[PDB]
Amino acid sequence: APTWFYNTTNSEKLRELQHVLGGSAKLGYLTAKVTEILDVDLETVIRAKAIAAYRAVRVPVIVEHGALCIDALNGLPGALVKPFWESLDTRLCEVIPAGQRTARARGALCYCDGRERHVLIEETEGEIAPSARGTGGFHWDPIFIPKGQTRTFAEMSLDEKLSFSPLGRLHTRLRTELGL
Amino acid sequence: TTLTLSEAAPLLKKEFREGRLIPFLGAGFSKPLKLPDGSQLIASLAKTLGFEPELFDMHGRFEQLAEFFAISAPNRLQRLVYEMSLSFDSAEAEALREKSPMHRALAALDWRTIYTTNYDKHVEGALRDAGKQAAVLASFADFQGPRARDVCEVIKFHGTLDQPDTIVLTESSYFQRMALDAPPDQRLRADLLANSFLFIGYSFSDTNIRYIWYRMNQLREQSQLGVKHSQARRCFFATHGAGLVQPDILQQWNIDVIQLDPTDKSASVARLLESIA
Amino acid sequence: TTLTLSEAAPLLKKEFREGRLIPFLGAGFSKPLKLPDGSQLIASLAKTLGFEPELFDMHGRFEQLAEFFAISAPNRLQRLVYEMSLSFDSAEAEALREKSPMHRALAALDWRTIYTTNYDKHVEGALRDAGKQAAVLASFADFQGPRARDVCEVIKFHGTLDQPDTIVLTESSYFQRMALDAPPDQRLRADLLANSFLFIGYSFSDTNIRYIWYRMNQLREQSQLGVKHSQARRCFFATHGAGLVQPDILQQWNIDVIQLDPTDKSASVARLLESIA
Amino acid sequence: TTLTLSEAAPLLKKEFREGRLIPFLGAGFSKPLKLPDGSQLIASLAKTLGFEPELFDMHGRFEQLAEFFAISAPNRLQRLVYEMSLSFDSAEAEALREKSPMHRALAALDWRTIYTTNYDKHVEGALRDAGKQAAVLASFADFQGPRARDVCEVIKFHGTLDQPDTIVLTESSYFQRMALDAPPDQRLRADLLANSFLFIGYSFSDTNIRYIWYRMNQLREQSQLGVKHSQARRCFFATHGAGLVQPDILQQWNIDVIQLDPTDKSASVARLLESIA
Amino acid sequence: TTLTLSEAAPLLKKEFREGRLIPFLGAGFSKPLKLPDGSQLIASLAKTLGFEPELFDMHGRFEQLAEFFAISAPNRLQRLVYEMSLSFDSAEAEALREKSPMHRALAALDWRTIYTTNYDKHVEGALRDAGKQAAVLASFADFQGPRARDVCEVIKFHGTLDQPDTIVLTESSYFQRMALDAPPDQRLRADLLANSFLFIGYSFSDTNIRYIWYRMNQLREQSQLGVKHSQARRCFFATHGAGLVQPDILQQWNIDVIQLDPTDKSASVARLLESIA
Amino acid sequence: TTLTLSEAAPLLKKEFREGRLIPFLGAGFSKPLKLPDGSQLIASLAKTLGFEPELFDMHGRFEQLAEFFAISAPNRLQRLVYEMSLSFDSAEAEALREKSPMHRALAALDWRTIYTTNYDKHVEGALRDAGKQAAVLASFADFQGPRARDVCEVIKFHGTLDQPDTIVLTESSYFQRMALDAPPDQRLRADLLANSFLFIGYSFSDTNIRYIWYRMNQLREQSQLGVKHSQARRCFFATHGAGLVQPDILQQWNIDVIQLDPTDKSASVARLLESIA
Amino acid sequence: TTLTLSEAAPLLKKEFREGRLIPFLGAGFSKPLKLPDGSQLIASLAKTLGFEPELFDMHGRFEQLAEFFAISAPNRLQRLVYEMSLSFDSAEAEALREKSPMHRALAALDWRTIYTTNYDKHVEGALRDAGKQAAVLASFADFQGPRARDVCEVIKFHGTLDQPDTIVLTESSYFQRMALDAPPDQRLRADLLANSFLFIGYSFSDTNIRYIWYRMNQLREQSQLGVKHSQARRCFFATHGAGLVQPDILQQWNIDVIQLDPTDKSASVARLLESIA
Ligand SMILES: O=c1nc[nH]c2c1ncn2[C@H]1C[C@H](O)[C@@H](COP(=O)(O)OP(=O)(O)OP(=O)(O)O)O1
Ligand SMILES: [Zn+2]
Repeated sequence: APTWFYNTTNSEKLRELQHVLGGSAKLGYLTAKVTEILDVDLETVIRAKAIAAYRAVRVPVIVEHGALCIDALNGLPGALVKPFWESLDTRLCEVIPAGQRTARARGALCYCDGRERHVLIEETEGEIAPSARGTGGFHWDPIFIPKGQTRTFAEMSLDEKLSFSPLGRLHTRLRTELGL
Repeated sequence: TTLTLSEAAPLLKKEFREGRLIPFLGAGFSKPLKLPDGSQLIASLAKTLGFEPELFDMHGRFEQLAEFFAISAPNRLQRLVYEMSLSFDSAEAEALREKSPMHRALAALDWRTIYTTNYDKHVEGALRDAGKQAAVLASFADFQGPRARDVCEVIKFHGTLDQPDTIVLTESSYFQRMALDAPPDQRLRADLLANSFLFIGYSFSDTNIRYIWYRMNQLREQSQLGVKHSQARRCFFATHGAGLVQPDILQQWNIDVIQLDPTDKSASVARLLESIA
Repeated sequence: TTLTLSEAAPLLKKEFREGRLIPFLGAGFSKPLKLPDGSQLIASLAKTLGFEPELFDMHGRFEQLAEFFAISAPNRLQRLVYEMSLSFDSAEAEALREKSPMHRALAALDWRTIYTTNYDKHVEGALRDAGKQAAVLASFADFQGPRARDVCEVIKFHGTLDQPDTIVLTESSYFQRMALDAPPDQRLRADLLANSFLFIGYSFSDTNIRYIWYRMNQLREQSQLGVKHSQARRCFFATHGAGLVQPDILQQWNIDVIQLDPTDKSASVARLLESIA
Repeated sequence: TTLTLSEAAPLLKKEFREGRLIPFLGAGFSKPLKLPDGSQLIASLAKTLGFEPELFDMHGRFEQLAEFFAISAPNRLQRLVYEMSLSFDSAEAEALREKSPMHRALAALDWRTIYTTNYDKHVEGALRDAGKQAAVLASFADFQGPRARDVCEVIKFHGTLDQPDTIVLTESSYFQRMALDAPPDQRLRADLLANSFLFIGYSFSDTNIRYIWYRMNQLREQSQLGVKHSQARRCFFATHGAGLVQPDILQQWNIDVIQLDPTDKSASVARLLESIA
Repeated sequence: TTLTLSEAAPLLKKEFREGRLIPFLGAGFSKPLKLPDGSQLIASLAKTLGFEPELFDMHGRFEQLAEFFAISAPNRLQRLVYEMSLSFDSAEAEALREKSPMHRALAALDWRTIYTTNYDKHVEGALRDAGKQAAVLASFADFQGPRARDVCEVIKFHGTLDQPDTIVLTESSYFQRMALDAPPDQRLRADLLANSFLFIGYSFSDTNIRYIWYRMNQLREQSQLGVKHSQARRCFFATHGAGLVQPDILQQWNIDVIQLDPTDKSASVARLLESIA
Repeated sequence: TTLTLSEAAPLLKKEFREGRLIPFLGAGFSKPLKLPDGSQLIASLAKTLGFEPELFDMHGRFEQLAEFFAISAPNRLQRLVYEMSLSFDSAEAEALREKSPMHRALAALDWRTIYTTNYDKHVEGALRDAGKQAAVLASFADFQGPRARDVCEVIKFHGTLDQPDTIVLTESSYFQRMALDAPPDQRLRADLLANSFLFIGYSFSDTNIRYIWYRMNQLREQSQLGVKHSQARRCFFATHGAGLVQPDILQQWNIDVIQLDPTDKSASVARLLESIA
Repeated sequence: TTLTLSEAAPLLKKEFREGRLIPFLGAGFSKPLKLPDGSQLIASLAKTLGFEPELFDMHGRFEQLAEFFAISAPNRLQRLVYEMSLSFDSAEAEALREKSPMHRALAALDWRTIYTTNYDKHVEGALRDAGKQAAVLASFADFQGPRARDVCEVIKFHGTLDQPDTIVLTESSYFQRMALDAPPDQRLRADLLANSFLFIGYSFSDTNIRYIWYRMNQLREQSQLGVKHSQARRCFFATHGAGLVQPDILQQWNIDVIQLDPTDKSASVARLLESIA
């Protein structure tokens, strides 16, 4: 039986974390739906998301929340990235001026055992594409190009995306600190 | 600090073959029958009173919101029992009960006493489905009534829907049971003197259940037994989602926690009841 | 459905000039002294145990989290009393207590009995500030000890910090008081037979206080008084923020709610105590 | 091993001037009024039932013979109360009560609480004879009724003849008082926490009086006081004819025996009540 | 016949760099924190009992006057611990403790064991002020509790205020420690087998401390060592005002006296603790 | 709170005719023989050492000043014993001993065991004056030596002058007796198990006498006798000038104080010993 | 009911990395060095006295047969120590000690204190073989002697062959250690207050070892800890062949039994000491 449970309602995040942390027999999976607080800071939202997901499932839980801070929007959306891609789908490439396309793709894991909340944060420098390209992946992957690379997260496979994305450095930190 | 399923299985076989294991079934045992738990009742009481169900929840505890419901109008509690009877003991809840793996695994064992705190005929009804016969005991007239010789006695600890005077739901009915003078209270305290219990689908939120296990330790500590002998007769608490505080409170009362797999709640309970056989 | 301050003022004058009004003071009465209420204690117990204070709160009720604290290590409850003594009865809490308008207005009246459920010397200390003298009664040895002739007896209902065996904080200590056999329990039930009470700064969250007012109605209903005469002797519940459910539960127990102005909590209480004079 | 009158007189002055002495009056206190004691009632119940009074006495105790009387016919207990009222509170018993030296010496002192176990208005009637005013408290409606400010409260512990539902005479009424839940029971147990009692004309034959003094020692022994401090607050038992067993049983319960002169029973009691002044 | 500060400084450096020097701190070490010594406690106990402080002093020794205080009334010792906790460990005694030069010079050294006979958190609190961490050991549960790996263990030899059962103040508690069976007694006698001690602010007035150094010489004399080798391991006794008799009594027990400058008591101690570094 | 001479006289006759009363004689019993008490010895030790007798007294207690004397020079303690023998047992102290009314009244009774803590042959010498014969037991060789059949055994508890190794005067000799292993210690603790003692002319200043009566209560309290039966066997303490603290300390140890008339010390003791006959 | 090697291995790692695990080594730890145990000594003492070794064994216990040997002739015990020195610490026992896997696995760990009850230099000699340095402490002069700063102290609990006065072998030497006053006794009782022990190659047959663990529970039971907290600090008893009675006696004293594989005694111990690393 598992001792840690990764809670997400997003079935595309589920197949990413099962691609690397899938063979760990100490990790289970839950699908409880939580409501995030209104703040652009990633550290504040992921810390209030774990206390709201432990209250739902009542087991040691691991939650995940991201950020897409943009220099042209002075850090917006930040942790408000979920309603931007709902509203501005590929017009988000158009509302940003050409010449200052730089942005940061941040991502955070927070595991709560019922007594303590520990936040792990990784981060990837990049720049917003001039137009959306690529088919693979999911939300905002056709618009983000990492630094040095020419391609998007959508144009790369799942092994190649996790060699650039924040989750590929968060697998090893979550496995080491939890013994998965 | 917590038993698993394979660790607790030889401990439950020993108490069952000696005839000293008694199941205690809660509201989570009728959850696969699509019945309300203690939270969906309050969502239904708030709709009748004109409350939003999230605003009604923050004015008091479960006992106190039902006390407020019962005194809102005359005959308001009688209507609730009628509505609960039509919903809890409906024919589609009967049909989900024969194909339920927990109720089949419960009735496959040859119990002698079963305690429940839920108002539905789905624990004795599970015994009728397996060809066995049961005897519901809820009031004083049931205990003095005629039974057969060797029949599993199902003790409806909080009452039955066909005897609406026995239902304890409001706060005043929980305070009336603090005297421990009701016939289900007197039968429970005498069975607790000699038997191990198995809590399935029940969470210790009732302050009269916790008060009975409190006062069994006042007999246990005053009897001045050793460290070895006062810890010999244990009770078992099967729960998917016990927190961090409640398992250590119950270690005082010789209650061990059996951690079940929370991914599938119904199959984890059914494998526990099949491991006793 | 709820008394205001000017409506309840002639009702409190009549019971006070007959000598049949007794104050009952809670944890909100020591809130202007910058002391913890029942929530800031749990935030301090969670820091010692290594919990975050928001995660520790969702594992049980107030009685159950203090029971978990006291059994975490040996002598863990003794340390809490020592720490509370340093922070509740400190010299800067003494200095805030002479200039507090509630404690001045309380001591200006010539009471004979005061009940409190908080562990601090700021209710009898308010009487010493006004030149009056008080008599703290908490344990069996205090009731049989010598007092003076006509001195206000302050009944520490939940215990005092200078007698750490009398403090009821954990869940096992609340269950020990359910027998209603302690000397503060026996004195309360006899004063409730003949006197009106005034609840100031107290919220009915203790299940042993609510159980005493429950069993006074079992004497009231069995005595078969009329509609007029069973509703004659009332108790009063001054509260800024009572909800929608709790005032109707307490109407059963002859407890009327006095709505105070929630903009300034300290001045609303002080105008109530000055209206009794 | 037994106090005399001159030895116990400074001990009773000290408790009286502190306001912590309460008289407890029995059936022997109304013996100079030519009233029946517990034996001449049974001689009168045997005449109604058709028994010889010596044969009726050997079939059970006092509680059990009155239980047999009350169930012999319908309305048989109501008739007894009516007959007792005409005989106990008659006008010639009133006339013997002003010239009685015990009732004059009792009313000369400024008591605050008097307990009696006899069904007659001759203890509060003695206070009305001396110009003082009394307040009879027997039922729940009396405790919540209006009194004056500083008036001696006469607690009719076993009931009054003008409220026939409060009279405890039969065995079933003594068993109903074993729960210690009646309003005279709750008032007695709280006064026993803080006061010395003086038993005059009473013999400990009631198993509910002896059970109250039993459970005050369970508070006294569990509080773990010393040898010196647990023996400090005494009660006093004035009796002409205590045997050899009963004074040593009551030493357990901090009850000292005052030996009165058995040649003249009325004058020995009157000199005790005059020595308190 | 008595060491000075400069003579004893190289003797204390040698035992400290070998890790075989242990401080023993008395009531005079908390004198710059404006706390009572053994004489101002008795002046405070005499005020409670109704004595004049000069008349109360001539009826017995320090152990015997506190024994008389504790048996004057029930719960009289518990109140003293509560009062001492609020006066000894107050916030203004904390503020005098960071700017005290003795407590800074004590915590600057890297000790491993510190013994104290005073009831205050100002010796381990001095170690917390310097960024170091300490471990208070007073009762049996502290010795078996978890500590860290290399942390200075502060042995509260006479007890701590947060564990009121460990405080030895009365005469009966000193006689209970004559068996040398308490966990601080057993730890002291094993550390005395191998280590030099430094007595600072302590005067040998406790007859259980003097009895431990007595029975170490009964091991020393029975082992039949020479004149040279039995005098090798010394203990040190820093005192401003030792008399003419007491330094020669302690030469029997291998205790050397370090004469400090009596003009400024606090600066003389601080220069001794800085000379060890 | 203190027995007089006429009150204690029938209590001492009962224990004497049962053979269960044993006298314990102190230094005040040899005061009419013009001998030094514990203060005039120290005035004589200060003259030898070159001290003024008022300055020598303020450097330590009685045990500690004699320890300082014995280590001032070699053979200094032996000289003191020789000097004491010439002064205490002189021929003019013999002549004052036949005409002493206390020593005549002591020897007139037929004792079986007498304990003394003074170094003089005036207690067994009083028995030789009355024609009786005594047996001095001080060392191990005396207990195993031959006696006669029924002869009063005088136990020199602190030693005798004709056996100078048995004298306990210095502090190191009192610490050697804290093990309670000496033959007078073992004989005292067995006689205390079964007999009442009468302390005459002795003040409880020896911390080894007080420690023996301490540890008899540790047997008394652990045996869990009642309040009545643990207080049955008393000891008696005849003293002209006991203070206000010491009689209440000794009530713990079942020691009652007999107040003698302080105007004439010798005649008050003699009337006590004649009242036993 | 008995730990295995893999179960006890994480329990021993936790106590070792905290520095709170101390080995206790017996006579079975020197069995692979071809040395006598407690039975082959008696076979050698019987040859000297002229007994057959099977007839000499049935006249008393091990302590009593060595007491009979030592008093058979003058200087008979001195010769035994000389003979044991030649055979226990011989050069061929040194050569078996470097290639012994138990002594290599013992010295590979970084201990701070090791207790032994055998008279041979093969426990500190194992530490010298691994390049480490040890400090043998057997007598009073060793504890007060100079050591280095951080060196494993080997406590020869029963004595060493190079100090023949410290060897306890005869019955009179075991009775002299019942006072628990020797320097190895005082050091053991203070280390037992705070540390877990690991008994390797030792069987509890010494009545002074069993008496020390007896009196640690008298401190444990009088401290009134809970069921959970009094069972927290355990000791460990590695034994190939413990019977059926002795493991249940030692559960009283918080001693758990580690069952080792009895087929190869030396390899089972070595795998235990390697699992701690
Ligand atoms: O690494 C990523 N690579 C591509 N897209 C990502 C990533 N990480 C988040 N995203 C998208 C998903 C979602 O549209 C939004 C985060 O919002 P988020 O609240 O976490 O998604 P959710 O509520 O549907 O699932 P969950 O219950 O786990 O929070 O940005
Ligand atoms: Zn989301």
